[PDB]
Amino acid sequence: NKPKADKSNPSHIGAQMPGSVTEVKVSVGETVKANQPLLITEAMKMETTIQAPFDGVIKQVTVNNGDTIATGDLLIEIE
Amino acid sequence: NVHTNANVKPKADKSNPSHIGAQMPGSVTEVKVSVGETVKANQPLLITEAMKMETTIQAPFDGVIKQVTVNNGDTIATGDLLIEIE
Amino acid sequence: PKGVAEWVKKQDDVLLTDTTFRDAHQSLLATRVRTKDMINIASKTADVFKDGFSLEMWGGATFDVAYNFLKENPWERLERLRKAIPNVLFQMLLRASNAVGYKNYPDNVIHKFVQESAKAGIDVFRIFDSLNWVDQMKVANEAVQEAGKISEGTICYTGDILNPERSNIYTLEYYVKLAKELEREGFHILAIKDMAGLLKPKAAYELIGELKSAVDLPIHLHTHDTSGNGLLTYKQAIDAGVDIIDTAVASMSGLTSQPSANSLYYALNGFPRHLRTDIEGMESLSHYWSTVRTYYSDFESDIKSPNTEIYQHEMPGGQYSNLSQQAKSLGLGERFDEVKDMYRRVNFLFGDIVKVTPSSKVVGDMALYMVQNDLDEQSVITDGYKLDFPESVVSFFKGEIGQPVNGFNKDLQAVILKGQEALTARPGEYLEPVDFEKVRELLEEEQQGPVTEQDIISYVLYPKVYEQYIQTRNQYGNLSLLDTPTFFFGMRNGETVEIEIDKGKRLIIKLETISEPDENGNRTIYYAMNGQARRIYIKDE
Amino acid sequence: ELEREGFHILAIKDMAGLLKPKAAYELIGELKSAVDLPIHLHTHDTSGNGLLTYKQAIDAGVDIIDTAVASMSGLTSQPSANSLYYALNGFPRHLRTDIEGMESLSHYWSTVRTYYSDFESDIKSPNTEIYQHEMPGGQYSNLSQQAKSLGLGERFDEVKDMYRRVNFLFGDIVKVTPSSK
Amino acid sequence: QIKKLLVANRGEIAIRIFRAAAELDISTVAIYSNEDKSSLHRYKADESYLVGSDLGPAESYLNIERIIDVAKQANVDAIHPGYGFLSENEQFARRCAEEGIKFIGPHLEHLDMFGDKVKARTTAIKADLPVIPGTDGPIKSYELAKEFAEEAGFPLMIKATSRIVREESELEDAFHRAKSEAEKSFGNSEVYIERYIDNPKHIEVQVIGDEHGNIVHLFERDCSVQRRHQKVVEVAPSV
Ligand SMILES: Nc1ncnc2c1ncn2[C@@H]1O[C@H](COP(=O)(O)OP(=O)(O)OP(=O)(O)O)[C@@H](O)[C@H]1O
Ligand SMILES: *C(=O)CCCC[C@@H]1SC[C@@H]2NC(=O)N[C@@H]21
Ligand SMILES: [Mn+2]
Ligand SMILES: [Mn+2]
Repeated sequence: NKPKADKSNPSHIGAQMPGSVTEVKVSVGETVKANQPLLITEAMKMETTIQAPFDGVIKQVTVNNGDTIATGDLLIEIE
Repeated sequence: NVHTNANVKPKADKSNPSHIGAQMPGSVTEVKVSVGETVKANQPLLITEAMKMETTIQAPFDGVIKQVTVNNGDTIATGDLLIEIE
Repeated sequence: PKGVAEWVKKQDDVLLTDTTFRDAHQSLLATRVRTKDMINIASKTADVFKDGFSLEMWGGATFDVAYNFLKENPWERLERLRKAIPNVLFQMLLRASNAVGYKNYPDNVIHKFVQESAKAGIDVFRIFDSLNWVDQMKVANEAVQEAGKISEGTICYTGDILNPERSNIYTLEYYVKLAKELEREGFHILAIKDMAGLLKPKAAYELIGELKSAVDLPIHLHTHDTSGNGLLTYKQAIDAGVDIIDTAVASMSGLTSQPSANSLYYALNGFPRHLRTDIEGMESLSHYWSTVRTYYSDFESDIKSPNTEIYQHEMPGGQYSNLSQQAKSLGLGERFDEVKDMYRRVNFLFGDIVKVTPSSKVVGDMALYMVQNDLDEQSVITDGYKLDFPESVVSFFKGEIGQPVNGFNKDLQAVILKGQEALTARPGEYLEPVDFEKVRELLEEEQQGPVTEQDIISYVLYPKVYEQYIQTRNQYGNLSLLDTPTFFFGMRNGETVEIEIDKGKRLIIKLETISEPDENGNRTIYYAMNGQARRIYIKDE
Repeated sequence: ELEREGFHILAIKDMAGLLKPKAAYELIGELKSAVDLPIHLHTHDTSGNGLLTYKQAIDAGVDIIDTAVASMSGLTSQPSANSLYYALNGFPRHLRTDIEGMESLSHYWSTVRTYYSDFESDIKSPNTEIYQHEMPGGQYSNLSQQAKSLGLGERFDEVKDMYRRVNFLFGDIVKVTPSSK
Repeated sequence: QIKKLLVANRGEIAIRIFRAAAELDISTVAIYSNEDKSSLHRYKADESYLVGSDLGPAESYLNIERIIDVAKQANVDAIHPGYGFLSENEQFARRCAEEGIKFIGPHLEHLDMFGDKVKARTTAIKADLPVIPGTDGPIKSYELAKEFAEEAGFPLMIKATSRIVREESELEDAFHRAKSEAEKSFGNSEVYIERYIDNPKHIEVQVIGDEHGNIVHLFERDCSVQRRHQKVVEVAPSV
């Protein structure tokens, strides 16, 4: 008495702000084009809106409406 | 209780010369005066141990001890009432 | 306003502008000093500074902080201090077209804000643009003139004019042209905002001297004491003929704050110009703020000695304790020295720019973001094509914060914004005028009754923050009136507290005990309010 | 008298930091004139005017000044060597020392100082009462603690007054150790 | 013409007055001493003020000038003195009028008239009411007892201008302290003597007059249940 996203080869999207999620804009299975805002996360006087790295079809969203996330966390995976 | 270490002391009212307050977090090592006593100015009335260091608490004037809020081996906190004099 | 400027020139004494109510605590205590504490010594302050030029007691970070963290209305701080201090001019720091926020707003917003600020009691508006771009200051200036109040136009200092190798942009010549430009716009007073305490003593002499014979405007010098040379800078400033300086009371002075008024008063003993003020009384103020400061130990910065390395990273003094709190909340507590090393790096990455609010905020956001992800400068030369940046840092390369003298590097910029792109004009002239009528309606709906002009631009300046303040007010009433220790810590068993509500009206609350959490996590607090048994049940979190 | 006694250097110990800027300019100028001894000025930045005082002393022709590294400086300590170094930029006389090293030393002491937090003083600010009462170094802290110990916590603005008066009762004396006690 | 009202008193009477005033939509002000920090009457008025940290609980409700000061600062139209502090004090009622404040009570002349137990007796005689046979004035010089006793009646009583005597050398030895016990509580060493009526029934009449010449009685109160000097039980009407 959250898994961490990979930051080398596999094209996941890792958290770069250690704060909270404000808005989830993408669904479990969705078509998404270049630079489409998919995640809106908030810190103290900061705000990162997560863009798309390339194009692809989003196969998973690992964050809900109002979740605390750490640096380098699994949020999206795209191919 | 089994000793008197759970006992909560009232806070000394700072703008009253009768009230003597604890200056630091310490331990009461030796009580030297009781309720209803009269000794000169500078009388060593209480012996605290701050942190391995020892200071006697002295009376600011002449007068009669109305209350002693502590017993031997009692813990104290900053601003705790210890003694009242007249 | 015209006349007040003329009167300042005739004055041979040095005129003092106190910053205890605004910039001193913005520098030292992450801006958290509450109204209650100011309102308590307002009468004494009114006397001590009866001869001062102004009191800087509004604007800057206080608008955000009051509504946000302190859950108190900054408008109420203003009006109350106004009524309490009718003799001395009130000064507030205004961020050109960013007003009291972090990007540019539509011009009708800045206009409305100044109209309400002036109406509610502000007298001197210190306008400044974080890129020293005069075009951005015109709107604010026009609004201030129209209000019949004093317009102070600022140049923000960077680099070292004593050092040609530091920069061939920010030269003595740079400042003279910029001052002369501010004179034609009809600003009443010229201000030198040395935000990062970069103005070396010799440089201030050389700088004020040139300006003093380049323009007729009275010169208001503002610096921070971060180097430890603040007093020297002022003494030299005074020798070259400066008209007003910004000082703080001894116990709210030094390090990241401004130099000590108290120390200065004596510094000029035996010298030609002395300081126009009451020392016996400033000691009183110092003793007061000495204790009050104690209430805010939780907000004290890391620094406790003068720092000469500030000549390297150029972090603004009024950013220092606020960005120490941001880093702390962001997992970067302890690691703040690495946050300062790259704040220097970020600066040269952007081509040596002016760093004040909000341009400092962007360098600050770029510093916090790169240090979190272990990112270097060369990690963007060909590798920027993906990263995902903070809103402020992309906003800067879109030009929502203006245009820096030296622009940006095309290739440097592109990799950050790709999608849409750069806008070249000062945002005010394309951004459409905000509908204040629709805003009136919206607030008239959520709340159901009387809503003021202050409410309206407050909400336009700060949507989420304002809304949340209203949420809190509905729940907990007016918190301004609680003393600070009670505001931060609540109450101790057997403690009694007086809350002053109005003249002859007070709340006598005694907390008897708190019960154990019942089978719902609800504890019972036994109170006694104004001689009346009372029970309050609180969810234990 | 001291030159005549065969001392090699004249030193001025300003233990209370009373030597104001102009006064230091005035004092050291006349002292350069009067004696052939080099002058070695020592002071405490307890008023906040330490550096300025040093800048004037330098202007009047002082040979040596006492300093401390930034992170061990200011308030009741000595004026910061790092600060003064940059303060003097553009003026006729410079400080014979190494910046890059002062910073490196400062950083060292910055961390080492933390080992001693239990022994820090309660002085957080410059204090200008000193120009009235003249209490050397951190003596207004000791006496404040001692007056609390004698139930005179609220009447300290009267202990400051009496101290100043006692000095005149003893015929105006220098107050260092142990004349200050 | 009384918008705001101050009570120069404490306890139940301050509370009662506050209630009366509240019902007339009249704004109220209380005063409290240091020892009264937590007396209930303090919380029943619209406003309250500490008389000040300068005088103790003793002289806190008796300090004429600092009560007027509080009243001026609060914009008070009238002061109700309740009972048993400044309620019979000519000086306080005078100072009130001198400051544009209505003293809730009779005129200065009535307070002087009845504030003295010789003047009051003179007044009663002048109004043709049966008075207790005694000295047509005061007695200050010595042998004072040995100059009324042997020419009046059997049981006597010496009262100060605010001690039972049954004669025989105890006319002075049991009187000794009627010069100094009228010095700790009251400020009058001046005294007078009355024929002590044994076995009396104490009856008082309630009277109310307006400022237009209208006067009425609200019948009598039997105050005969008393222990020594103190009243204990009252009844109305008398049975
Ligand atoms: N002549 C008298 N004979 C007998 N008893 C008397 C006489 N005068 C007064 N007393 C007693 O004292 C009481 C009232 O007189 P006292 O001297 O106490 O006046 P007081 O205390 O000023 O009254 P109050 O408190 O109502 O103003 C009576 O109830 C009675 O018991
Ligand atoms: C949170 O709302 C507190 C404000 C922190 C940001 C402040 S605004 C002024 C300082 N300059 C800057 O760029 N950031 C600091
Ligand atoms: Mn500033
Ligand atoms: Mn020394």
